[PDB]
Amino acid sequence: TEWTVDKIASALSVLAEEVPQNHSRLVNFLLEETEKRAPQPRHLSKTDPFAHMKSKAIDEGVPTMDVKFKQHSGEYGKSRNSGRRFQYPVVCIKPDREPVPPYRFHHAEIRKNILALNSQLNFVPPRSQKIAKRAQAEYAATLAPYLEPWLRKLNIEGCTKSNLIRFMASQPESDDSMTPQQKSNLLDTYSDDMGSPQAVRNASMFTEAWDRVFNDQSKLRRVALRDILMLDKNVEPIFDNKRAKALMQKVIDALGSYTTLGCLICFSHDCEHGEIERDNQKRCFSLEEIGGLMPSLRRKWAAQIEQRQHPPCRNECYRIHGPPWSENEVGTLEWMFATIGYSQTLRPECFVGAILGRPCWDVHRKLQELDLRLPPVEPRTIPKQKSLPWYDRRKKQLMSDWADATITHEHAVRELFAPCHHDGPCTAANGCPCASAGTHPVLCERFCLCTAEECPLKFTGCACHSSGKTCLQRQREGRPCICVQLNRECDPTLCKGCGARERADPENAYDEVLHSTGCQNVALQRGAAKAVVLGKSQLEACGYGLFAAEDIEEGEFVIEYTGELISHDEGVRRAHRRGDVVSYLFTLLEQEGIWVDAAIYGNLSRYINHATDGNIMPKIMYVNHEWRIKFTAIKDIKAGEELFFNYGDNFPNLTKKRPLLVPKTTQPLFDPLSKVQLLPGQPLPQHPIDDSWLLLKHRDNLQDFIDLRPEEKEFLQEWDAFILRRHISSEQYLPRYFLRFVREKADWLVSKRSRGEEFSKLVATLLARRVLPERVVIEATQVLNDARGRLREQ
Amino acid sequence: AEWELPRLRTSFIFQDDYKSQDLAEFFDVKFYPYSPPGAPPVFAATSKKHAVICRLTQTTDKDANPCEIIQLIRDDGNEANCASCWSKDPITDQPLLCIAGNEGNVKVYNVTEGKLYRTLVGHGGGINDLATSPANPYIIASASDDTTIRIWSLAPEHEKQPCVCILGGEGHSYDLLSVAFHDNGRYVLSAGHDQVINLWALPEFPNEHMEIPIVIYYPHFSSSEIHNNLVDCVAFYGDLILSRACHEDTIVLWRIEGFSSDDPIPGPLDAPTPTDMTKQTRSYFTPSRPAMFTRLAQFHTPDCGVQFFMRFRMYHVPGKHPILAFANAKSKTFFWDLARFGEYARFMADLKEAQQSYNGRVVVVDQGQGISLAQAQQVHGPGVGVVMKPAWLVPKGFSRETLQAWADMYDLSNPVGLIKAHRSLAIDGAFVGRQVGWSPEGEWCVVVGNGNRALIYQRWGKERGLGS
Ligand SMILES: [Zn+2]
Ligand SMILES: [Zn+2]
Ligand SMILES: [Zn+2]
Ligand SMILES: [Zn+2]
Ligand SMILES: [Zn+2]
Ligand SMILES: [Zn+2]
Ligand SMILES: [Zn+2]
Ligand SMILES: [Zn+2]
Repeated sequence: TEWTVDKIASALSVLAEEVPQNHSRLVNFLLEETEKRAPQPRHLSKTDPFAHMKSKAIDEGVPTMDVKFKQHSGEYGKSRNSGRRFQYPVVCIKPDREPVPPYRFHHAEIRKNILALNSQLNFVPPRSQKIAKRAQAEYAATLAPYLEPWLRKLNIEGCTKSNLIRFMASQPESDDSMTPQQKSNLLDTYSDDMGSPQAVRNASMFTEAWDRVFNDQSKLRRVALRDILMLDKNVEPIFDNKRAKALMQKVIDALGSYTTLGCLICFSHDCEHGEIERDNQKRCFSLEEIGGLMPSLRRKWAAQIEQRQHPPCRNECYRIHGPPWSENEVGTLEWMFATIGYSQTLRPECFVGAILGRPCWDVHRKLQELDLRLPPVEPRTIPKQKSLPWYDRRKKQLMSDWADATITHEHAVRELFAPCHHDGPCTAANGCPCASAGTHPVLCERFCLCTAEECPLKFTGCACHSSGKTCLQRQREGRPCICVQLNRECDPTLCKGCGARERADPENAYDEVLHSTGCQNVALQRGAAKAVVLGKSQLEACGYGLFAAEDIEEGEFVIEYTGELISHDEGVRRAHRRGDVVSYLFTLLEQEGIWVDAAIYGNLSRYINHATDGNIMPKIMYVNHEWRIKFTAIKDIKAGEELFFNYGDNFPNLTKKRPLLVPKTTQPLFDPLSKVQLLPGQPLPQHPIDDSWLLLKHRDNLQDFIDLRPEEKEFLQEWDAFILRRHISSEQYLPRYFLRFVREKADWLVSKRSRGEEFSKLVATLLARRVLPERVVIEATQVLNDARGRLREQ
Repeated sequence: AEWELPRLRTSFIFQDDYKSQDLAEFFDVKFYPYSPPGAPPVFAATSKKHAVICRLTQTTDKDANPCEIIQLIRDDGNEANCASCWSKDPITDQPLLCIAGNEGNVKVYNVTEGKLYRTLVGHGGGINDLATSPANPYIIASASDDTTIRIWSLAPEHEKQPCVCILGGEGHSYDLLSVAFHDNGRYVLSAGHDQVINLWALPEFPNEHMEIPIVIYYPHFSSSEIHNNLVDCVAFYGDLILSRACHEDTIVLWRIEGFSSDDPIPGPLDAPTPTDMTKQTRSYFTPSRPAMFTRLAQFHTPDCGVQFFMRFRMYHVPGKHPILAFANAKSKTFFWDLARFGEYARFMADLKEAQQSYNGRVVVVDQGQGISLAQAQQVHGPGVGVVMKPAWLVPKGFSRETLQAWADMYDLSNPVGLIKAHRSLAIDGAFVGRQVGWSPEGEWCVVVGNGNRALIYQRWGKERGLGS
């Protein structure tokens, strides 16, 4: 028990001898098992199908080929002579079918643009260090399971896995390999006390002895002790960067998963919005982007108090009347209390009652006995401001030199800043990014915390109304549609006169009577494309093209250009991985650096070919705080005619800088998936969009967060799998899908305490944003109490 | 007899059919797998323009020709070919030969009657490999430059739309070179230029018309880390994996941790998804952070140079030794008998054991004579330790050189060692192997390659002493 480096190293060398011995035993075992499991040949025919066929060697007009045979014998393969040549007749067989036009990758359809992660370049159509590190990682994995049995065997004071980790953490190379907060978390699981002086000494000698025996810099297969210790399951999470993240600090901390991940646009917690950083850390487009819970909640309160002037719950309501609580149940009561706030019509008691399994008089008993205090909210004085000379937000009109004064309508030059969430007027003096972050001011949008009352930059929709068609590119009214002028589609909430509320609703997408009048500026939201069909292009040297399958009138929406949203650098990497530097990347936001890549995921628009005199025209549109690409017909187009647009500058070289029928055409047409050839007059194939692969990716993205508890992941993934399928971009439709969710998942929600708790945090966060009407919370109380009642059947 | 390895018996050169006067090659050879047990073995060799169909018959005359060409088919189209597999007519049970090439179509030939059965159309680029499911002879997989695998059914219910499955998504990003089925017909391996080996789990396919193929977006195991170069040949060996890459001069034996074909087949929504783009290995199967695969052994195949599209073949049938064969880019054919590894290990253990319990006083006697572990113990009695050595363990007390030669061929203790071939046969002239095939009873092994050359190896022969 008087150890030296020499003695430990000699002992490790002897223990190491079992590694090749175990390996030889393992491989021989696996080989013997596999030999025993050889398969019997299957599907054998009863008779020899070749038995009747004789040699075709020739003993007129038939093609003929030579074969020279040689015979060999012995151990050396010596030929018995120089060979005998024979002639054979040839059976010539033609194929009956041409190949389909060429393509790369399996092309799959997406309903909306999806957000790509940055990829690595591991292959192109320092190497020496990739090779060496792979070899070392394999050896490290081989040695890792031996460390603890060897340490038990050596039984050296202070030479335990935990103490070798503490020693590793204390050494200088941990500065060359770790960070502040990582040390912090290491020395909370481990601390830096390593025991007696002899223990500290032995741990140092063991580490040195290991690196001498196993980390010789002469070998390709070398592993430092540190390499094995970083594999430890309590160590590796600390070097894992997949991290999601009085009275009010408790509520803020409780709702943090929801304020951080919850998308402001589509209400999912893993979705296609937000920004991907270069290391694929994601900034979600969430409440945290606009100040977290408090600036939005404070405004809710202020507006709640600035209103100065139904049936009781069926859970023994405190409005008629009026078992120890856990702190979870108290916490639940708090955040519901704080986010319901100074409500006239909605009260925490009943909803908290349905969330927990408790009667409505109970949580009032607990509520009164706890007496929770809402911070005081000052009256928010709005300091009056001049209207702008180029935009009148009450007549909903642009005037004067608006095209020179703002870049609101100029998407190619826009940069994406967080919607403004400062406390004052939206001016350069206050650092409002909408007024001042860009070369010109842009309008404040629906996620800016300012109101239309206060802010003269605040977009308020268009004023169009007509019993006929309106919100048109060339308006007959004599007052133009401001939305069209701003290159944006109408907002289902703000554009109240034109019927966008109904026409931007995908559930009415095929109500042709509805869409024959009113707003004609929601085509991307409507989500209905003209009938089109894939085929072989008429242009020689093109492969595929896209063909109209129905008549299209000039000015009609045709299709959206969908694909993966990528950065400039990702576009360059992809072009190099694909061999090109044939790579078509549609510029979505030039200045911001966002391209749409349809090489793999997109829709049939990816096949539309280039022509100088096209019959359709792309346009980038602002759509509820997404930017999207629509195509519009610029000529009348007949069924069967090929579509074309002028590629213009849309695809930069990034490194160098009335049933639906198959139409009659001369060109062959194809089912996009089976590639079967379509015949004229057959029903046109329209396959529903297969999205389960994409839902799985979003589920797994949440599952990978290290700082989410299993109870949170479970609920977040249930809500996301539901809400992602509705492709929401307007809060106008959230209450409907919220209520459908509560009804379909009622039984599930009340079956398990954490599900109701997490659901209440969602509800609380959406209440705090005033995006969820109070009436749906009331109704949700009924649904949950109903289901809890129906569950009392044990 | 069970320890015999092949020797060269017949070779032929087929007339150059890509004329340039000899840059034609045989790219594939496949023995017909559905004949009654014992029937004369038949193989097809596929050149760029022809399918050469031969029957092999064993002969007592050493000067006779065991190889007769019974069918010779020319692809009378513009496609040049490099891949083949066998199937059967689902109505008539006649052999069907599938052939595919640089236009992206599979041609299915009725070989006995010499006509086209049908064409399988749909790939977006050249096809580099074909494999038939061992569980269903009407199911075939094709691997393409378009980076996808397509699964086809020749069953009559699928006649109008015969693509039942597409393996797509982002698992592969460049031309595919190799596709292989597990014996259970439900797991598929794919690999190619992107250096990724993917293992996919196929659903069950309805026995009715499928208007669209099922699309699979995610492999259940994916790794670019077993090799450091393009991968041009993969196969299952039981549940183990064999694979080779360009520039490495090895065939790697390895396994996926936690993978067993006795477990239930996972469904497509159990597959892992690439949530972390820095991870080059991911696995549904995974059972200190665990490795997702283990390198087990490397068979040394020297002198492949920079050549790629070179395929190996295992002979694996119940009751016979498993034999790995492969031909390199420099006129050599290699064999390993996988049963030798266990017998060597047994011998070395018996040898070491007797060295201790007899202080070094041990006698080694060859198996395969009239002598037994009994008749040899009668010659010296309990004073000596007698250890039986396999006859194929030949030297050069054993010397260090002898022990080192034996370990180079049979020692399995080092996963990054190099296992020397158990037999290495020189080929006359300059030759690059493209494919190896085995007859059903293992008595014939056919290697094909450049110069439209076929090399035909035999064991358990019937020859009886000159006949010309
Ligand atoms: Zn979103
Ligand atoms: Zn109540
Ligand atoms: Zn502002
Ligand atoms: Zn603003
Ligand atoms: Zn504002
Ligand atoms: Zn309008
Ligand atoms: Zn509008
Ligand atoms: Zn409108």
